Amino acid sequence: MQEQYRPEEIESKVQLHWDEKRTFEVTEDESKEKYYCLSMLPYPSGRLHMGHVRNYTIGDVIARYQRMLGKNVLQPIGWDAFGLPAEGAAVKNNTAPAPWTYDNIAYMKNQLKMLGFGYDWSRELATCTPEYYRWEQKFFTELYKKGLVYKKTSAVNWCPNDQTVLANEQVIDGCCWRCDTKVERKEIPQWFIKITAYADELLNDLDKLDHWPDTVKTMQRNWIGRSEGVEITFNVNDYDNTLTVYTTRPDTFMGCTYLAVAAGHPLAQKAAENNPELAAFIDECRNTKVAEAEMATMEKKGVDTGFKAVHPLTGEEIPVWAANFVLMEYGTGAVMAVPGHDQRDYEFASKYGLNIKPVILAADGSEPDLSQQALTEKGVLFNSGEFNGLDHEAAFNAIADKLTAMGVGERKVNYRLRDWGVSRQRYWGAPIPMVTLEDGTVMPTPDDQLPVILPEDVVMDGITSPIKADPEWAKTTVNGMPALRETDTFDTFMESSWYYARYTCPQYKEGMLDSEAANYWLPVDIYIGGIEHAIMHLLYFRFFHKLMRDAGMVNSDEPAKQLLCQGMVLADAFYYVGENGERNWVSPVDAIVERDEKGRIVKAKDAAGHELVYTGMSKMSKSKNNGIDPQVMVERYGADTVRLFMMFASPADMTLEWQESGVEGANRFLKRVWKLVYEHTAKGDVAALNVDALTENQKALRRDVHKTIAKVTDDIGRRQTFNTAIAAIMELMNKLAKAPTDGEQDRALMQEALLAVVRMLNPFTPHICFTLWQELKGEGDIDNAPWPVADEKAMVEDSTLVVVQVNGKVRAKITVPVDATEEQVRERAGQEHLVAKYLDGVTVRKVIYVPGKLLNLVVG
RNA sequence: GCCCGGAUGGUGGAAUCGGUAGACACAAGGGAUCCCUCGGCGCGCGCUGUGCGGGUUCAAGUCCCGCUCCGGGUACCA
Ligand SMILES: CC(C)C[C@H](N)C(=O)NS(=O)(=O)OC[C@H]1O[C@@H](n2cnc3c(N)ncnc32)[C@H](O)[C@@H]1O
Ligand SMILES: [Mg+2]
Ligand SMILES: [Zn+2]
Repeated sequence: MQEQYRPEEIESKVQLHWDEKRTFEVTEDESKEKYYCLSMLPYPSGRLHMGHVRNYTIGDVIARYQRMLGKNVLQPIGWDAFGLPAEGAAVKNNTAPAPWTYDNIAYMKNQLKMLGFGYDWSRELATCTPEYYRWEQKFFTELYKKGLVYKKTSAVNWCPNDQTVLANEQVIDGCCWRCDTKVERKEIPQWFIKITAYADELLNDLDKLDHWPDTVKTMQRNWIGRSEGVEITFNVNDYDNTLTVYTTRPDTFMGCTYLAVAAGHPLAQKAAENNPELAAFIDECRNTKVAEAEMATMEKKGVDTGFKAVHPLTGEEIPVWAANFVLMEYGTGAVMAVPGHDQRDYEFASKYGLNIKPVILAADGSEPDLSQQALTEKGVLFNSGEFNGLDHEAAFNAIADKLTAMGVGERKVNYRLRDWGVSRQRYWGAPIPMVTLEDGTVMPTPDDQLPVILPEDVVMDGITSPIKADPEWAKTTVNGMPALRETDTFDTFMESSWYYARYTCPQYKEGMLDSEAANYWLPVDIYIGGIEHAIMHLLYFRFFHKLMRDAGMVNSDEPAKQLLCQGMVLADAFYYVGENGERNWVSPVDAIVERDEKGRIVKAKDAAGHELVYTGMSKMSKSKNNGIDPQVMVERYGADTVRLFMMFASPADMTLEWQESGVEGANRFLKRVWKLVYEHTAKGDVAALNVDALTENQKALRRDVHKTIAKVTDDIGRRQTFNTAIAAIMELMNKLAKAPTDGEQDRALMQEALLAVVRMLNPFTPHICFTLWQELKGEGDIDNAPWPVADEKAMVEDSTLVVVQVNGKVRAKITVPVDATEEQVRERAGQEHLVAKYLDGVTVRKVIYVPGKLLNLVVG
């Protein structure tokens, strides 16, 4: 043990030891109690940034802690390797997506090894290899056989010249991000998984996930959006087809004053033939973007169809309009408007002078005031013929029933959740195992032909995908005839939905999952990833686990017992617009900034001389180039400093705006820990401790040690407030540095304390603690050392602190034997001259005593 | 727009079930890796102070009603 702490002479040594003894490689040991601690797997984007560091440090803190409690901990790592970025990056780099990705993986792997996360590298997976995606192919063909898969027309973003489909990240400020041509809606048939067949189960089972946070549970209920209502069918005067709408407010029906139909609805197309105002508005509607966001800010717009639908309870002709907020693709392409009682309908009717009819009374039973806005609150009905007078429940049921009677309405459960579109028309993904025969029939790729392998050795022109460009690739023979395979590939969420199960058995060749293995490990005891994955990934992940359950491959109902969503690590983001309108994101450390009197950024240049557009803080990521790589710091300070500082910044679940200021604190603290063990072990082996011979100064200090163990255990294991854990450990280190380490008792006691501190820091700063555990001569490798237990008999307190308030203002603090009555505390409180000062002239009207904590004398 | 979160000294944050505001740290200043000062306004004291406005309570960073700004997601970024 060198006096000075040189992490560079330590971290790599300890890292080689973990690779040689395979410390973190585990099996299905049934003699041990398992713990599966899983962190959401990285997309191999290029480099790690502090967002990954945060996520993976949290997971490793939990993994090592659980291992010290004596459990068999899987903590696996892999690469969620398909996706969009590799395509653009390939072109920009005169490469192909496959090798760019494998190098990215080689690199990030090395970065992860150098932060010393105790992964089971024997179970590493890469989702872009056929050894992986073959099973999702097979699986998807089983889903099609069970009737959970179908094809429908779906709106996509489409640069009409390049004739290529764009993701929404790629459409910008109107136009595309390549060139000056405007994106367009295009309806393209695509493959869908009926996640809506599992909607109720997904909704209901949220009430069983008592160790998931409510943020995520609510976000998911509201996303599923279950609803009971009615579907009403209308006839239309000079049109031989019916219209169907769905409403949750059948009670407001008699106030339906118009219908809206989608730009692409057949009726609007028929009408647009003879109406050039309508036709121009429909052609206008192709530029409506595919995205709830921009779809809901847009000005609401419409044209009258000229057609007139018959209200089936009043027999009153009501106009049908075409409107830019009703989409053929989601629902029946028609809605009914009740402007008196739906705010969006009010605003449309206000704009285009449509009749706004009130049919629901206010809470006190007079007619509502509709001059400024729709009345949305449920109420008694008037203006509603035979339904007048009924309350909300009643009117719902009578209108529903009348409507059923007539045979034009029906009750219906309905969800905001839509089925899951898994077709992409991009190269870099798992191919979808369907086939079209010469016939024209469609079926699954048969089993003798799985996996359908994506070729890796390609040249990419940007424009097309090479599996569509070469028409020989799609050629095959099925049922003894020429057949063509599908050249669309899977949504890369498909691979991130079952990886947690494959990590249990990654080299099993006989099928998707070794169920013995999978059931030993599952369910995941803790799942750690970003709050960004609240809905999408986490819904598909649960949906998929259920589908595997229904296939009989896993016993659990839910995949993950506890979920821990970390906050996002944020960074400023900047760009300049290039020569042909390409956005060029610049990194914060290249950006020269002049700043507000309040701290907000006012101007910004790069070194080369470009006015940057400042976009604010946002998640670190390669997309916007605002990632800070940890690699520089690790080589300056050590992995243990970077790790400690991340966990000390802020609590795991809070979103953190990254800053560099603060690392020295972490580095200096580690030098003090090092210096303390060094000075203590340099002096030799220690006497056995004599618990009950201690000075009172020693009893006090042994109490703070044991109280720290209790708090840190709770902070890591139950609260996951790592910052407070670390803070409690610093406090203690501060007292330990002031304790004289001189007689044998002091030295025995410092040994206990230090053995405990070192073990407690271990999950956070394992390289330094592995080393220090050897200088203190602890048993074996710290990686398997037992986690420390607080001795209750050391933590007994004799006295406690009471705050004395007077009308709620603190006037003193007093120590008072724990065993103290209210009468005792008043008296003592009375002795304080500053309390006395505020009791003269006045009377004690009331007294509040919170046992052992606070006295408040309420005073006139 | 809609759904979910957030805001505390120059800075990151602490206060775990409504009960001491600023633990533990970074920066800064002064002194010899160690000390010491460190919310604001005016001394071994008083007032005030948790984004803004009201409210409940003996007591509010915490709870109630109404807002601003910031971030996450919004179904083809992952
Ligand atoms: C399980 C699948 C859907 C995860 C996906 N491959 C993914 O999110 N990959 S990732 O972006 O490389 O992230 C890996 C994990 O780190 C979290 N994370 C990313 N970016 C982050 C920022 N900027 N701050 C905090 N956390 C970030 C992400 O949520 C993943 O959990
Ligand atoms: Mg602030
Ligand atoms: Zn284009």
